[PDB]
Amino acid sequence: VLREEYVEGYVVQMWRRNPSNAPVIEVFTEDNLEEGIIPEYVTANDDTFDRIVDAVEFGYLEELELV
Amino acid sequence: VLREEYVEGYVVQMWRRNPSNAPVIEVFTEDNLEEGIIPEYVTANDDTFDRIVDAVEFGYLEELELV
Amino acid sequence: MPYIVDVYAREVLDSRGNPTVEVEVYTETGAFGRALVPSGASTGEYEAVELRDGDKDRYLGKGVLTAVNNVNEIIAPELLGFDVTEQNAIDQLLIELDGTENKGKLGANAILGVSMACARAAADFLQIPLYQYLGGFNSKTLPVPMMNIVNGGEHADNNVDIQEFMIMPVGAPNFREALRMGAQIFHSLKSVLSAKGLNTAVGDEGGFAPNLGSNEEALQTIVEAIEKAGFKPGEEVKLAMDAASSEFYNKEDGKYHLSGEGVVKTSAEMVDWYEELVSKYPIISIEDGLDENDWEGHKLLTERLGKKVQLVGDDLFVTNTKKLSEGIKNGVGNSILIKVNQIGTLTETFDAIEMAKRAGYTAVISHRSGETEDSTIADIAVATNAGQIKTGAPSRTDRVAKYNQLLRIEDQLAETAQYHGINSFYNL
Amino acid sequence: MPYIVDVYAREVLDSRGNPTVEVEVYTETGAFGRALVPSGASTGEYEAVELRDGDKDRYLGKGVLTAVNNVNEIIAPELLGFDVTEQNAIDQLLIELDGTENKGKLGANAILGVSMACARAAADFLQIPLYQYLGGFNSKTLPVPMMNIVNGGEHADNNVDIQEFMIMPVGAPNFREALRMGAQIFHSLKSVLSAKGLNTAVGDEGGFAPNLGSNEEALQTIVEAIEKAGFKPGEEVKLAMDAASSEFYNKEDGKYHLSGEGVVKTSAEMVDWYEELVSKYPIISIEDGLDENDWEGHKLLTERLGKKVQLVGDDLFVTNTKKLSEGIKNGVGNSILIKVNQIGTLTETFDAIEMAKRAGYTAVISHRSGETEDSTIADIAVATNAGQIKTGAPSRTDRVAKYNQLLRIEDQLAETAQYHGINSFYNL
Ligand SMILES: [Mg+2]
Ligand SMILES: [Mg+2]
Repeated sequence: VLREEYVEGYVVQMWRRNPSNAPVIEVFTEDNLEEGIIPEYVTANDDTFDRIVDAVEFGYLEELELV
Repeated sequence: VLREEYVEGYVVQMWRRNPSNAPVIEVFTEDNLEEGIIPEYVTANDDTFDRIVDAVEFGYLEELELV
Repeated sequence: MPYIVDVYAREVLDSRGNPTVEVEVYTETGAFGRALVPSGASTGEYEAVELRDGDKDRYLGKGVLTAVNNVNEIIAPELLGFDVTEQNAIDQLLIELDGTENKGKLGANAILGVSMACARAAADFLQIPLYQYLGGFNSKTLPVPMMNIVNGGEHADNNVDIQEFMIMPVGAPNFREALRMGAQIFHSLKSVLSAKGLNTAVGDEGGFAPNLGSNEEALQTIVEAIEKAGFKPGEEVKLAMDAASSEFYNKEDGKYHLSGEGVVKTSAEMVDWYEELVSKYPIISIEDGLDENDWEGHKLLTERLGKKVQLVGDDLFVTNTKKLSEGIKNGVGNSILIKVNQIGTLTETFDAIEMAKRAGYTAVISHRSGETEDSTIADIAVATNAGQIKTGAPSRTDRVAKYNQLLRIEDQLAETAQYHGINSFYNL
Repeated sequence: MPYIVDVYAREVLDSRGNPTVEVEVYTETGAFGRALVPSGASTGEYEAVELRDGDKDRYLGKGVLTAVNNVNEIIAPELLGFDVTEQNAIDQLLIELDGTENKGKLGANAILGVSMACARAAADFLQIPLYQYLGGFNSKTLPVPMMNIVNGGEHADNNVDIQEFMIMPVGAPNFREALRMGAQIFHSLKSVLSAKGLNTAVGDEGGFAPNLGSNEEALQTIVEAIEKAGFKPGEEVKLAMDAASSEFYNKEDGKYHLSGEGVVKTSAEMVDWYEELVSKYPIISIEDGLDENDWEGHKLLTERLGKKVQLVGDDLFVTNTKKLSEGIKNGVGNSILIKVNQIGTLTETFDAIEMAKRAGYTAVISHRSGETEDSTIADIAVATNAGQIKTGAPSRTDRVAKYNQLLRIEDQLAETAQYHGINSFYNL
């Protein structure tokens, strides 16, 4: 895994690299740590990851309701 | 009777005097010439009668719907 | 659940014997709407024109076949299976079926009939009154009736140059007293005109048409009748005018030919005449005081008087999504003139009232001088908080249908019904 | 048929653990309403005050017993057997039970909870959405969110004298893009502030609170973040301010003490400072620019800038049937500030918006800086066509409840939903 990065009501867990493979970013809630939502990134860099973190704060992704 | 005075859709028929008695003004429609509506006058003079005539024209009495 | 299954228009006769078109809308659950297609005039070019047969051999140009076939064979196959409580989608679908700007493909009367039948059916389905379907819960303020009293100019044979004089009872507590006051003022004026020895027959729009000598004689006679009725003018009963200055405007030289007074006034003397009439008589509204091609004088008039006299303008704010927003920008006049059966649907009416509420103007519900009516305009005048309705009609059985429809709203709003009164003159 | 049988308030806990009061209204047929009683601040004296226990030992003065007993033992026995689809009669009955002017007998929070539960039950009974029960059929125009971004003054420890800076995305096609734009501007500003090496923690109303040096540094940083996010300032993203000039106004001498810049400005130099800030940065709205006891300077400000910058004023138009109509007459400011949980019922809200639409003003839905919320304000902001809502909240789980409630309206108005954009600035 890479950069768990606990946020308020969610976790934004980029996966393990699954060697020789591009990692993916998924947004889980507190329970149900195996479902995953793809937030429609383009590259999954560190800057894209920080964009998704600062988008889970302030409460608007286009992909999840974010209660 | 006294001053039948046909108006558009109604008749405003002051009664006969029914001797030694004050006459009354009633508003009938075209049919049903025996029902009568009292338009709440105060004296039933000729001027009051003309007021009721010019109130049936322009279409507002307080006593009848006046279709 | 309330899907439309049948849209169907037919031909019926009025009290005058003229053919009128009647649009009906059925549902699945049994809800039912019914509206009358207007059969009026098509003045103007920058607005939505009304379409008849134009056959002078068939009721002087009020034919019904081209108005009923457009409903039964074009509009009706596009409205099956559609939900009836969605008014905005229907009003967009009808304009997309029309295609042009001035509604000249289906007529601006065949669209309005369907777009009010599909709004009287939805108010029957939800079991709420129509003035609350259109306007919310806080729609409780009945308008001020503008009641035509003395005609002149084109409508009669007399030396009165102003077309229509109106009275506006603003000192009444509720609408029913405001109607009773006018009912007594008409009797007092008939008494005064019979004392002078004139003709007291009812003219065109409900007012009289005597043989007078000048505009000042008419404004003396009306104020004398208001005083003899028992009311105080300027505090309880105002006045208004419809000048119709386009009728005596000579285009080739740009001078106004007052045929009544026999005096040719230029465009700077008319405003000096209107100041004298406002200073002597309690006029609160002037309609079409100068021609719409007299900008050098109209810009003068809208600032010499525009802070204490309402100045409406019809072709200055002619009903279109582009042309009505043109005279707003330069700021001429301080009130516009909503004409429903020249404007199209019920969505464009409530947008054109809102765009006038934003820019500080004042809506006045009105109608072209020869159209019939319907009775849904009395619900649009309550639901939009328009403030002034113009209760004139070409026949008595339409005028009384206006009066009874505005009185059967106050009887539902029993402990709640407001009334404007003098609070409609906020920009003065 | 839908008669009220049970009005009942209880005590529940929020996400913060504070006690909140929750009003429920039952019917006979099974319709159901539910609204939250606010627990905010009681600033002002000429408006409706909110009533708590005031016990500092019980949540710093937010007690619930005197707010729930007034609902369960006074308001509830007067609302049995009453029809629930009659909102105006209920809003008159509650004011007659109150008796006083500032709502100080029952509290202005216990009346608002009942008067929104009895309007969420009627929208459940008729099976129409709540933004159409309150506003008609032509209520389809979502407001422009005013989103607090940088705090200063009292809310933080920095040399920024203006209290709140806001952004207003007006160049977006619909509401969802207008929210996404702000979601990206916050990330860009956090990137810029982390590049400068400041604190990027979320402050009070949702904005940041860094350690800045002047007002000009904050207005440079926000515009730089808007440019780095990819948007053009002045065309798509405006700004706003909440000056809160009452906090640095010294009353004894009448001079403004800008503690951030260390310069004491008089009442004629503040307007010269605001002209410079409008000329350099795309400010479109200024809130409380001068104190409400500075008429000689406030009358200057409302004509030096009042034709190209919106100027709202809260205590200048403090929420009452007499005092809000006082500042209208002399004509100071060109926008008022509707605060719902300080104004009482839902009838007085829609009258106070209408009296501002008449006099050319512009309504801005707002709230006192410490109240909680409810989620019915997002339906009042659509049903009245208010135009600007202020989506701030003391906690995130109330802010997101504002956002989701305004996004679940656009998803019902799918092919129909408008958006103001720049068309809300009609008087500029
Ligand atoms: Mg502001
Ligand atoms: Mg505020």
